[PDB]
Parts: sequence; C-alpha cells; structure tokens
Amino acid sequence: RLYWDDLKRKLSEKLDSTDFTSTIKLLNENSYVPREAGSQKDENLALYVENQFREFKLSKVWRDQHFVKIQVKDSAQNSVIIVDKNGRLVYLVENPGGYVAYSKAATVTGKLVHANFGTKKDFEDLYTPVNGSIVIVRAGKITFAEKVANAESLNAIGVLIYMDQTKFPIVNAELSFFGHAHLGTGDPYTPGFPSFNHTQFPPSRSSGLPNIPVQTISRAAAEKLFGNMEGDCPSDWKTDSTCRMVTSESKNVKLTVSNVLKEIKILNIFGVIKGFVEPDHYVVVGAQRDAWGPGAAKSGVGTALLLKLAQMFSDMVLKDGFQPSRSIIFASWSAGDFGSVGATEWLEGYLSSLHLKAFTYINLDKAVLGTSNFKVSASPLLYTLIEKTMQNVKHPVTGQFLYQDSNWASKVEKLTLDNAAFPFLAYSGIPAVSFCFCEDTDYPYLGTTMDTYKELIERIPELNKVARAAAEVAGQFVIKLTHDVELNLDYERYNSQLLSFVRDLNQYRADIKEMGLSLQWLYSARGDFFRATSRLTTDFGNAEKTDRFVMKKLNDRVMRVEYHFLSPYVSPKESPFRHVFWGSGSHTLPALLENLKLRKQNNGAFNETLFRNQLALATWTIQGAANALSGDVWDIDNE
Amino acid sequence: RLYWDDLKRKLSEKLDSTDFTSTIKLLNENSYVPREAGSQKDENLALYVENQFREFKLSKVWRDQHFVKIQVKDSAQNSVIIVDKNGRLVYLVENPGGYVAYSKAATVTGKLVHANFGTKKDFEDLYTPVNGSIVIVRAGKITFAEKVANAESLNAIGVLIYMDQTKFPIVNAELSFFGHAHLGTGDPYTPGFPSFNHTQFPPSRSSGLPNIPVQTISRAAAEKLFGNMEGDCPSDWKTDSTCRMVTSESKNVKLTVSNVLKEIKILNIFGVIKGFVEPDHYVVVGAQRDAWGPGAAKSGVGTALLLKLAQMFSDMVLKDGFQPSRSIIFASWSAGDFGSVGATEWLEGYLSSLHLKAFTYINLDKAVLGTSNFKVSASPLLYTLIEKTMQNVKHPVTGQFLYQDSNWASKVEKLTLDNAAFPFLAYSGIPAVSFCFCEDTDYPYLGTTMDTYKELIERIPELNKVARAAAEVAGQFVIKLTHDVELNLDYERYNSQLLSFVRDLNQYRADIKEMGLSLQWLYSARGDFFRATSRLTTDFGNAEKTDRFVMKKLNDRVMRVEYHFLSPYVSPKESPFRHVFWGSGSHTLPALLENLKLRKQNNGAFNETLFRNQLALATWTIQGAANALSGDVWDIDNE
Amino acid sequence: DEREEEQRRRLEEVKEEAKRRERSEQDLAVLYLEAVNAAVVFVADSEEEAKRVADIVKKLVPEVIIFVHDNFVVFVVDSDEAARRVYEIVERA
Ligand SMILES: *[C@@H]1O[C@H](CO)[C@@H](O[C@@H]2O[C@H](CO)[C@@H](O[C@@H]3O[C@H](CO)[C@@H](O)[C@H](O)[C@@H]3O)[C@H](O)[C@H]2NC(C)=O)[C@H](O)[C@H]1NC(C)=O
Ligand SMILES: *[C@@H]1O[C@H](CO)[C@@H](O[C@@H]2O[C@H](CO)[C@@H](O[C@@H]3O[C@H](CO)[C@@H](O)[C@H](O)[C@@H]3O)[C@H](O)[C@H]2NC(C)=O)[C@H](O)[C@H]1NC(C)=O
Ligand SMILES: *[C@@H]1O[C@H](CO)[C@@H](O[C@@H]2O[C@H](CO)[C@@H](O[C@@H]3O[C@H](CO)[C@@H](O)[C@H](O)[C@@H]3O)[C@H](O)[C@H]2NC(C)=O)[C@H](O)[C@H]1NC(C)=O
Ligand SMILES: *[C@@H]1O[C@H](CO)[C@@H](O[C@@H]2O[C@H](CO)[C@@H](O[C@@H]3O[C@H](CO)[C@@H](O)[C@H](O)[C@@H]3O)[C@H](O)[C@H]2NC(C)=O)[C@H](O)[C@H]1NC(C)=O
Ligand SMILES: *[C@@H]1O[C@H](CO)[C@@H](O[C@@H]2O[C@H](CO)[C@@H](O[C@@H]3O[C@H](CO)[C@@H](O)[C@H](O)[C@@H]3O)[C@H](O)[C@H]2NC(C)=O)[C@H](O)[C@H]1NC(C)=O
Ligand SMILES: *[C@@H]1O[C@H](CO)[C@@H](O[C@@H]2O[C@H](CO)[C@@H](O)[C@H](O)[C@H]2NC(C)=O)[C@H](O)[C@H]1NC(C)=O
Ligand SMILES: [Ca+2]
Ligand SMILES: [Ca+2]
Repeated sequence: RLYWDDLKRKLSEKLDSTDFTSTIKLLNENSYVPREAGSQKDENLALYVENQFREFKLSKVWRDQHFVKIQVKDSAQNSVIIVDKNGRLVYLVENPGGYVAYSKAATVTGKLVHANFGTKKDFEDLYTPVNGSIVIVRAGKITFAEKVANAESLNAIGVLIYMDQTKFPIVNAELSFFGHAHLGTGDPYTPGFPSFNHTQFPPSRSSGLPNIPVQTISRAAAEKLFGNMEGDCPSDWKTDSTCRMVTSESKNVKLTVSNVLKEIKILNIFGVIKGFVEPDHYVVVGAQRDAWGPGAAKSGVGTALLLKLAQMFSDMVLKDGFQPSRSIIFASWSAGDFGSVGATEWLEGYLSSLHLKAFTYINLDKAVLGTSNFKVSASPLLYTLIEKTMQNVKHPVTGQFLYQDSNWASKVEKLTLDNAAFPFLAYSGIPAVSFCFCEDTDYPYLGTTMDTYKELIERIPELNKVARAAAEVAGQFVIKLTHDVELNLDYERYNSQLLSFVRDLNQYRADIKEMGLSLQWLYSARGDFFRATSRLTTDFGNAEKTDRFVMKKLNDRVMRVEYHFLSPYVSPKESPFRHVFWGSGSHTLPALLENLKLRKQNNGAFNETLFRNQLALATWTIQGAANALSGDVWDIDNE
Repeated sequence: RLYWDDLKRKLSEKLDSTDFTSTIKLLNENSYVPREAGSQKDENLALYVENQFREFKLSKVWRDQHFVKIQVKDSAQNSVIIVDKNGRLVYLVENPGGYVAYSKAATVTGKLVHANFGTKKDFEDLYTPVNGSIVIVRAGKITFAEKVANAESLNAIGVLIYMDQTKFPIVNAELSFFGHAHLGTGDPYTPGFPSFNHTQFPPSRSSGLPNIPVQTISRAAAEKLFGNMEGDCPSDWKTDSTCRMVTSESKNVKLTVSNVLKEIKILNIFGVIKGFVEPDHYVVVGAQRDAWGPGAAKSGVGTALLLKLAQMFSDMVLKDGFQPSRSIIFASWSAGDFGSVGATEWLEGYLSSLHLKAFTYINLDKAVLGTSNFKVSASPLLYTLIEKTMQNVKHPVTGQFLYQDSNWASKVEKLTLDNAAFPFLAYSGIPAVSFCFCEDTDYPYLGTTMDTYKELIERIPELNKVARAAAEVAGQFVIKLTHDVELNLDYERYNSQLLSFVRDLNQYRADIKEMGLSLQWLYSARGDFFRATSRLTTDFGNAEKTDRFVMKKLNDRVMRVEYHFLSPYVSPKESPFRHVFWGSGSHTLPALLENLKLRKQNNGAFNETLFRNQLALATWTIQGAANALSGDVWDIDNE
Repeated sequence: DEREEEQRRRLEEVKEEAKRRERSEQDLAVLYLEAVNAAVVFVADSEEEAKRVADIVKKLVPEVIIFVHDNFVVFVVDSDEAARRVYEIVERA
C-alpha cells in the first residue's frame, strides 16, 4: 500500500530522470512543423503521439475524427492600402503574411481611428467616435474576438491588429502573426452540436462570428499608417512614440480581406489509464497539438508534457505499484488555434458520457512561457489542491516553494475564451485548471513564425527544469485527484465566492431598495449553502473510508457541485457557457452586476425586467445548488 | 426475508380489508366541498391529509408552500349575447356560471362559426374560414388550451365551448362547467422557475397563455345560438340534430369575458417511507386534491387512493416486515385544475434534487371513471411492468385478468397536457404512468357541480371493488419498483419506439432523397442503441445480485435512460417539455415529422433549414443516448 | 470457419461464370443470391459503402451471415424474420 508521500517521492524520482527538452526539440523537427490544423504534419504528429501512447502500454488508446470548418488564406492577397481623398494618390501599406481566421471577406474604406487595446473602456474613453471608420488596436489584453466584437458593437467597419514594440519587444518589425476572431469555442458552423457526419452538417452559424473584416499587420505597417495619422497617443497607454490617434483629413485606409472557408479533418488522440476502484470516474489531461507556425511554446511544450506525464504515470502504475482509484485520460487536441475546436467538439459529442463522470480537466497549453511568475486560473473547487501543491513544489530557478502569497486565491483571474479549460469549466461543468511559469509580459512569438525551439531555449535556458516543475505540478494534481478515496475537491471554497457576490451587490443597495426588491433571499441561500457544505464536511469526517458505499454517496454529492452552477434556464446551444460564475451571457452573475450598474449611471441602458428575471434565476440557481448539496429532497428545511 | 409472492399476497390481504368508499364519502362532506385551489376547504383537506400521513407514522411528513396566480370570475358577469346587425334587437343568450381560467379579458363581436372539436383537422376540413370570427366548439377530444391555440392560429377572435348531448348525455341542459386554456403546465406567470418568494416574482408570461377570450356555455345556450345559425353539421361529427354551422347574415355574437387574476397560496402535502438499502432513490405517487366543484371523480377518488396506499404500505413496513430497497413519496398536489400547477412547480423547485433520484412517478387522478375498459398511458420503460401487472390483477367486475390484448403496447396513447404525469415525463425526464378504469365515453360530470359522490356511486355501484383494483395496480407498481435490487425498468422497449420512428420516416423517403439527405446514420444509431441494450441485459444476467457495486453501476446506467432523451439543445425555460419522444416543440420527433409532411404541399409552409437542424439534433440525441448506455467513453465504437 | 471460405470460393467461381457472358450487376447479384442460398444481395457503388451497410445490418441483425465480395454484399439468414428485417434495413438505409 502506497500513501501520498511515497507517490510524491516516486513522482519526483521519475521526474528527475526525464528529458523534456529533447522531446520538445523533436516536436520542432521539420516533419512536424508547420502543423496547421488538418495539415499532413499535424496528422503525422497525431500518429506519433498515438503510437507513443501505445508504446506506453496504456489501458486503452483511441482516436476521434471530426470534420470542421476553418478559415484559410486565399490566392487573392489581403491588403492594407492608403488612399488620398484627393483622388490622385494611393499607397500600398502592406500585403500581410498572417491573417485572422473567421474574419468576414470584404473590402472597406474609411478613416483609421486608434483604440488602445479594443476593450470597452478603451472605446468609451475615446475622443473620436469609431462608427463608420476602421479601428487599429494593439494585441495583448483581450482576445482578437473580443476586440472585433467591441469594435463591431460601435459600428466600426474594420479592425487592424499589430504588436507594438513596448509590449512586444521584437527586433523584426515586419513579423507577421495569426489569430482568430470567433467570439466562442469549437467549430463556429456547428454551434452547440458535434461536428460529426451523423448530423449531416445542417446550415448553422455561431452568433459569435464577426461581420466586419479584421486583419493582422506588422509593426512596420502600423508605423507607416501612423505616418499618415495625427494626434499623440495618451501617456498611460505606454506604447511607442510613433503611435498616433486618427488619420489626417486627406487620407483614408482601404482594407481588403478575402479569406476562404475550408473543411478539414482533425484528429483527437486519447489514451486512458483505467482506475483500480472506480474506473468510470476520471480526470482529463489535455494539450493543444496544432499551431499556425512552428508553435514551440504554444503547442510543443504542452504536447511534450502530455507525452511525458502519460509515460511516467504508466510506468508508475505498471512497475511502481501506483493504484489510482479513478481513471486518467490524456488527450491531444487539434484545431486549438481556432478556438479549442477539438476539445469543444469532443465535449459536445460526448456530453452524455461525461456527465458526472469526468470530474477534473487539467490543461497543459503554454505552461512554460517564462520563469519569474507562477500563475494559475481554475475553478475554486481546485484552489486548495493548488495551494497544497504550491506549498511543496519548488521553483525551478530560485528553489523556493511556489507558495509565497497567502492571499493568492483572492487574486486568481478567471479562465478566458482562448483557454482550452474554459469550455470544460463553463460549458460542461467540469472543474478545470490551467497554470504556467510566465513573465509579466506576453510571450512575443505566440502565433508567429518565430515560435521556435531556438527562441524558447534562448529566452529560457533552464527550459528542462521549468518543464519538469510544470510536469510535477500537473502530476501532483493528478495523484491527489486519483489516489485517495476522497476527491480533494473543496466545495467550501464556493462559500467565499457567494460572499463576494453579495458584497458586489452592496454598492447598489439603494437601487435594490428603489425597485422594491430585497437581498434577504440571497443571504438565506448563502446560509443554506454554508450549512450544506458544513454538514457534508461533517459527514466526510464521521464516515469510515473503508465503507465503499457511504463514500460513493458523499463523493457523488461532491461531484454534483460544479454541475449545479450551470444555468438550468438557458439554452445550451445558443449560450453554451452556462456557468453562472465563469460563463458568458445574461444568465451570469457578472452580467447581473453590469445590468444593475447601468441603473446608477442613469442612461436608458438599464433593463429592469431583465434585471428582475436575472435576480430571480440566479437566486434560485444558488438556492437549488444548496438544496441539492444538503441531501435528500425531504430533508430540505425551507419555509 | 419476503419475496415478490409474499408481498403480493399480503398486499391483496390488506386490500381486502380496506374501505375506499368511506373515505370517498368523507372527501365529499361539506367541510371539503367545494375545494377551489387556495380556498379554505382546500387547506382543510390538506391539513386532514397531513394529519393522516402523521397518524400512519410515515418516515417523514412535510409540506411545500407556493404562491401562484390563478384566474377567477369577476364581479362583472361574463356574457354571451346575440346582436342583430340591423341594430334593432339584442338578446342575452347566457350569463354562464362557469368560466375558462387564463382566458383573456375582452369583449369581441362577430360571426359564430362551428368547429367540430377544435382540432387542426377539424379546422382544415371547414367550409367557412374562421379568421375574424368567433368559434364555437365541443369539448372532449383535446384540452381547452389546444382548442384555443388552434383557433388563434387561424386568427379567430373568440372561442365558445359546450357539451353536446351525444358526447355528454346529461339531462340538465343548463349545466355549467369549468376549464383552463393555458397551453402548458404550472403557474403561467412563472414559466420555467419555481413560484417561490425567493424569486421575488419577476414579470414573465408563459408563451402558452392565449390572447383571445374563451368561455364555457351550457348546452341550452348552445342550442339557443344554433337557433340563429344555418347549415347542417356533418354526419361524421355524430352530434345532435340541433347543431348548426354558421350564423345567419343578420346575426352576430358578442362574447364578454372579464375574469381577473388572483394570487393564492397553495399547499403540497408529502409523506415519505424511507428505503432500507438505497433511500436516496425513490418513486413518487401523486394525486390532485383541488377541484372546481365537488370533484368526486376528479379529485376525491385519487386522494382516497393516495391515503389508502400510504396507510397500507406503512402498515406493511411496520407490521408485515416489508423492507423496500428504495423510498416511496406520497404527494397531495393542489391547483391541478389550472394545469398541474402544484406538481409542475414542485418539479421546477426541486429539479436539482430529483435529478437521477426520482426514477418513477405514478399518477392516481381519475383512476376510476367506469368499468368497461382499463386504459394506461406511460413511458415505454414501464410497459413490461404494466404487462406483468395486468397479467395477475383481476378485473373488478368480470373477474378475468386485465391482460386480454397481447398487442396493447402498440395502441397506447401518449400522456397529454392535462395529465399530471406529463410534466414528470416530458420536463424532468422521470418515467411516469397514468391508468384508469373507464368507459369509451368521457365521464360527463368532470369540471361540473354534478361530480358528486352520489353520481359516482350510482354510475359505479361496484365503486369499492374498482377502487380496490386500481389501488392493487398502483401497489404492485410500487412493490415491483422498490422491493428488489433490480429496478424493473425495461430499456429495451425504446428499441421498438425507434423502429416506429424510422418507419414513419419511410413515407417521406423521396423528400429525404431530393434534399441530399440520408437515413443511414439513424439506422446506425438504432443499431448502436439495440446493441447497447443487449449488452446491458447480458451484463444484468451475468452479474451477481448480491454484489451491490456491480448492481449499482448497472442500475445507474438504467436510471439515466429517460434523462438522455431530454433534448440538450433547447432552453428548459422556454421549452420545458424537452423529451424528444413525449414533449412538445420543434425539438421532438413528431414535430420533425409534421415539418417534413409540409414538403408535399408545395407552398412555402415547409421550412428546410429548420428540418435539417431538427434531423441533425434528433440523430445526435439518439446516438448520444446509445453512446451513454454503451458504457465508458473510451468503449464507444465509431465507424 | 472453412465453410464460409468454401462459400466465398463458390462466389468467386460464380463471378467467373458471370464473367463469361455479358451480364449486368443485378444479374450477377441474382447469381450470388441463388449460389449461396442468400436472402439479400446488395451491390454498392464502392467497397466503403458495402462495408458500412454490412456493419449497419450486422448491428441491427446479429444472426445474419455477411459476405462482402468486391462491392457486393451477401446476406444469408436462417429465419424469415431476419430476412424481412435485413431486407427492410438494406432497402431503407
Ligand atoms: C458616426 O455617427 C455620427 C453621428 O451619428 C455621424 O455624424 C452625423 O452624420 C449625419 C448624416 O446622416 C448628420 O445628419 C445630418 O445633419 C444635418 C444637420 O443637422 C441635416 O441637415 C441632415 O439632414 C442630416 O440629418 C449629422 O449631423 C452628423 N453629426 C451628428 C453629431 O450626428 C457620422 O457621419 C458617423 N460616421 C461615419 C458614418 O463614418
Ligand atoms: C463525412 O463528411 C465529410 C465532410 O464533408 C466527407 O468528406 C468529404 O467528402 C467529399 C465527397 O463528396 C470530398 O470531396 C472530394 O474531394 C476530393 C479532393 O478533396 C476530390 O478528389 C473528389 O472528387 C471530391 O470532390 C471531400 O474532399 C471530403 N472532405 C474532406 C475534408 O476530406 C466524408 O466523405 C463524409 N463521410 C461519410 C462516410 O459520408
Ligand atoms: C377572413 O379572411 C378573408 C381573406 O383575407 C377576408 O376577406 C377579405 O376581405 C378584404 C376586405 O374586406 C378583401 O379585400 C378586397 O379583395 C378584393 C378581391 O377581389 C379586391 O378586388 C379588393 O380590391 C379588396 O382588396 C379580400 O379580397 C377578402 N378576401 C376574400 C377571399 O373575400 C375576411 O374579411 C376575413 N374575415 C373577417 C371576419 O375579417
Ligand atoms: C411571499 O409572497 C406572497 C405573495 O406576494 C406574500 O403574500 C402577500 O403579501 C402582501 C403584502 O404583505 C399581502 O397584501 C396585503 O394584504 C393586506 C390584507 O388585505 C393589506 O392590509 C395590505 O395593504 C396588503 O395589500 C397579500 O395579501 C399576500 N398574499 C397572499 C396570497 O397571502 C408574502 O407576504 C410573501 N412572504 C414573504 C416572507 O415575503
Ligand atoms: C425556418 O426556421 C429557421 C430556423 O428556426 C428560421 O431561421 C431563424 O430565424 C430567426 C428569426 O429570423 C432567427 O432568430 C435569431 O435569433 C438570434 C438569437 O441570438 C438573434 O440574435 C437574432 O436577432 C434573431 O432573432 C434564427 O437565428 C434563425 N435560425 C436559423 C437556424 O437560421 C426561419 O426564420 C424559418 N423560416 C420561416 C419562413 O419561418
Ligand atoms: C429588456 O429585456 C427583456 C427581457 O430579455 C426584453 O424582452 C424581450 O423582448 C423581445 C422583443 O423586444 C422578445 O422577443 C423577447 O421574448 C423578450 N424577452 C423576454 C424574456 O420576455 C426587452 O426587449 C429588453 N428591452 C430592451 C429595451 O432591450
Ligand atoms: Ca457545437
Ligand atoms: Ca414556475
């Protein structure tokens, strides 16, 4: 019988004798780069990962085939041109090498107005309106899809994206880069249902698809455009001195995008190590395999970590006597550059099989981007599991423990649209976690042809040790989630969350008071949820771990916690991110808070009936989660 | 240790010593009639049922308090008047004593056009169009809500409902009656969320609420109206000779409905007998307590059956050593006359607690209406359980077994909107069953003031024996569902259903072929589902029944069958009846068939994109149900 | 099982004897049907469609014995029930 200390020490022992840089550099060889989704080299790497899973002697290795629609470049070259309104002069600024997938193919001409990052606050605090004009923005703070959506919400006709040198210190000013502008995840032409032949692909377009052209440009093209623009950019933007705000009266910009749709076959590779007690429950470990360019940091690191973790855990199970109670799934996704298409379509295809069975997802994408900071974004149910992991895993350089801030949990930022763990958490209700060793700046070569092994090993000379530390974090997550009879999922954490929610409501007391509404029911639901969590902990304490059935019942009550926060009053097809805490849409608590915020700022944007329905549905979602966690239906003390 | 034969014999022994007619007569005393929803006598009967549940010493007795909006009569009297279009005379046809709940308060004047029953086929085969005119219809084939919806679909401005003597041989031609016209269930002003104070009752109206006034009239008023009408009614309508079709050119009808909304408090009474092995799984047995008039057949019989079943099962557990593996819930609902409001709001309030816990609902409403036929409407999962019950329960009069037709399962009518088991099956995915000893005609006094104990005991002199037979059927259901380690839920039945579906598609093959579509994926999904059911039956056969863990896994897979047929691509708030087989809306298979039927009629009523999405979503619902039933996610085979 | 092997070789000899005259695909299908006393013979456009239809039939009708021969599929059954079911499936899929 092995306990936690033996498993941790054996994990570290096997991590010491593992060479990550060799596998990363192998994934950067010419037979695997570049590997755009659906390409021949993407399939070659998929076959390599599949055969490696087979050589690891996993419990079962299989694959999934999807036919999804991506967007690629046309024979017609996209162009950014400057036209003089004195019809006598036109100037070709750039024929960009990169592009933004799912952009609308169109040609637009108008003024060019500079927005700082494309955020809502950047647009609102702008002197010049953007309606009817082309917008140029820097990348770095929000996804391309969010920038394009915010620009289109104000009737902008086009979006240009560039990388300034201050935020992206790249020597090559003509470097191209790639992105996508779909405000969502998965195949945008099969929204809410799997991209399988069984559906016969009916006509359906995701509502997150933009309706304006968007194109990426180099810093040199951005400076050429600034040469024809006026007005200094604000000092708090902290950008280059060449930055300008609006084009001159005589100059307009013409943007031509002609990208074309392409139906491709993508492969999702899977391996499973079956559990020893409850093999029907499992953790999922995933990593993105595809990449526009070489994708060393964006895709190679994660795939190498996946391979090494699968190999190490198979060796621990076959030779070291590691007996996980629950199963472990290792997944190599494809089409991740287009919005986690493979993982989202797998979730949409097998939701009926994953329901209350897959209880944790661990993402490995971009886990090594630097060495200064260790950042994590996860559901609160994993926070404790993260903390205990940070308290005994050492930093690859300094040698200190990762746990240095005791208030780290209050500074965790929620998962974003571009993270593969976001559809796991917000759509399927599976607790998900993403982590990375990174810097305060963004990795400058993401989505570019400079994301190679040379740049990664040069910027991070200790790449092997940092990859080993990331693999140690992931392996300790997996062991803690699969080794014991308890799941190590901390439901009590959500109590804190609920508190914050009602505290966020306090700043609007008068509004709640002027609409004839009360917050008493929210506090009563908070009390009920606290009571349910306290009695669940008490029952775990008073139960005997050898009694398989009492533990099974309590663990089922634990596994229903995240699912009960998915909004049961919303269509999963049109609003797949149903999680009221971490999703998107009018059913979430942040949307309720923003709608209530619009009532103080007395414009006509506040919708009172929508706010009343939001409050009712959120209140009963919380109360029903508390009731379900409290036990049997007849043991609910409500009156 | 008691087995099935001992439990059957003791159940019959206790049924022999049970007096049902005395409790029926008690429920018709002046302290309990009439018991409109929310009235004082409704609360008195609720308190009596609660005290009976306590005196039976059930495991726990509790109650639920709801505040719902019903519609009642106003001080202003609803009126049906005949006006001469010359303007020289007006004639009060009737000030009806009854009314239709949830009718819109309005006054409309126009022609009166007779529709046979208000069905869509009745409207299509009509000489005179009904747009802009008032429609008069007979009750009996569909709910009032369906009649009003069909009338509104053709822009009718009003609906009159009467009881002809051929369909309702009532001597009193001036008898009033009551109904409701809400196309749905539950509180129509809290669509999709519980009617609790926690919601603070936001403004939201169910889409099933009609927008035209509808009123019930006596047969004498119908004949007075026919006196001013022309044209003989068709022979196949099989109605009275006084029937006429359209008003004369000189006569119009003025209908005035002024019903008012009223917020009332309703009580749901509950008792629970806890199981001895798996008390967290349970069967629900329910009966309607409220009634407009005395409601002897509509409410008294069901409530008496509920009381007697609770008493007998409590005695069997406490004195005869009956040890049910699962729990049994007895529920007395209120506001059932307004569309199963109590049961629907209980389901919407505790859906999170009932999920995969409540595995069967048994309705007791209107179980004794006659003696000729024994009719049943249930989910296919219960069909086998019904068959085995019909093969050993004897008819109360003839003494023969109820099982006389071996092809009964192919003639079962699906649950309808007015049945309390319909929201259990179509909304919450709980297998539900309703049954009755009835005649070929409808019980004529339902919804009238003549639904008394005298009329019931006069029409059915063997009332005690028939009530005993109904209670025996229900008790055998409960015993078979709770006594053994196996659930007695027949998943294989659904195979038959799927076959019918594709056979119903065959008559449109040509359409499917000219749209470039194929039925091959549906047949492959049928094969997958059949093989999954075969594998599950084989696993049940090879399993050890004392091994609680293997039985637990297989029974959980069984309990997920009905839930996986709920459409996962539709909003449960706007389309609560998500069951693709037994629900309502464009997500159901019957809706797919009707849309496909419209393609032969070469006008633009056929919607091709809607049909393609319907086919895709139904195909993947079936395929995902098969995949979930087949086992673990990695054991799913894909061509 | 070698009996299925000998039946396959019988189908091959029948293919040669059909090769000797100028026959249509349906004539060869009838010859395949009468050669091995089959219930249903389906001639697909490709080997992939043949395998797909055969797999669907085998999933819905387990007792059937299926012989895939070029783009032809031969369904042999032991009962009339399975013959009717196989015919319905092959004709409507
Ligand atoms: C961005 O939006 C602004 C405001 O909507 C646009 O400026 C406005 O353009 C309209 C033209 O449709 C002007 O309306 C005209 O006003 C004059 C004088 O009042 C009137 O005689 C005309 O009949 C017509 O209604 C409007 O004055 C002008 N300014 C404002 C403050 O509204 C601007 O054109 C948009 N940018 C684009 C389309 O690139
Ligand atoms: C499942 O759906 C996919 C997606 O449509 C099907 O793949 C596609 O099949 C079509 C056949 O109509 C292929 O078109 C062919 O293209 C090749 C060259 O690309 C050309 O030589 C042929 O003449 C024909 O035009 C299409 O390429 C193919 N798509 C991909 C990405 O491979 C697939 O056939 C469907 N499977 C089944 C069993 O129905
Ligand atoms: C029930 O629907 C019918 C059809 O819409 C209504 O009858 C229609 O009434 C309008 C005006 O009363 C008619 O418009 C006229 O149509 C003639 C057709 O030759 C045209 O020449 C005139 O210029 C004028 O547009 C319309 O034709 C007529 N339709 C028929 C078939 O007679 C009827 O009023 C509706 N019922 C009620 C109670 O409103
Ligand atoms: C839960 O919600 C129900 C329904 O909204 C509340 O019951 C209702 O409460 C109001 C205000 O207390 C009652 O109106 C009052 O009636 C009295 C008597 O005529 C009058 O003096 C007042 O001026 C006012 O009009 C209303 O009758 C009552 N409805 C029913 C059906 O009882 C209930 O108070 C809420 N409970 C909680 C704890 O918030
Ligand atoms: C045939 O059926 C299709 C499918 O239901 C209908 O297309 C649907 O049309 C409606 C309204 O034009 C669209 O509603 C949209 O909903 C989104 C939800 O976010 C909203 O943003 C839009 O403003 C709009 O209200 C719906 O998307 C669309 N669905 C599809 C699949 O195209 C079509 O109208 C029907 N045809 C006829 C003649 O009734
Ligand atoms: C305020 O919010 C309500 C609720 O979402 C909106 O009401 C919708 O109105 C549209 C048509 O305008 C209908 O199709 C929907 O059915 C309504 N929704 C509901 C839930 O009833 C309303 O439009 C919003 N008001 C504004 C000014 O945007
Ligand atoms: Ca989808
Ligand atoms: Ca409700």
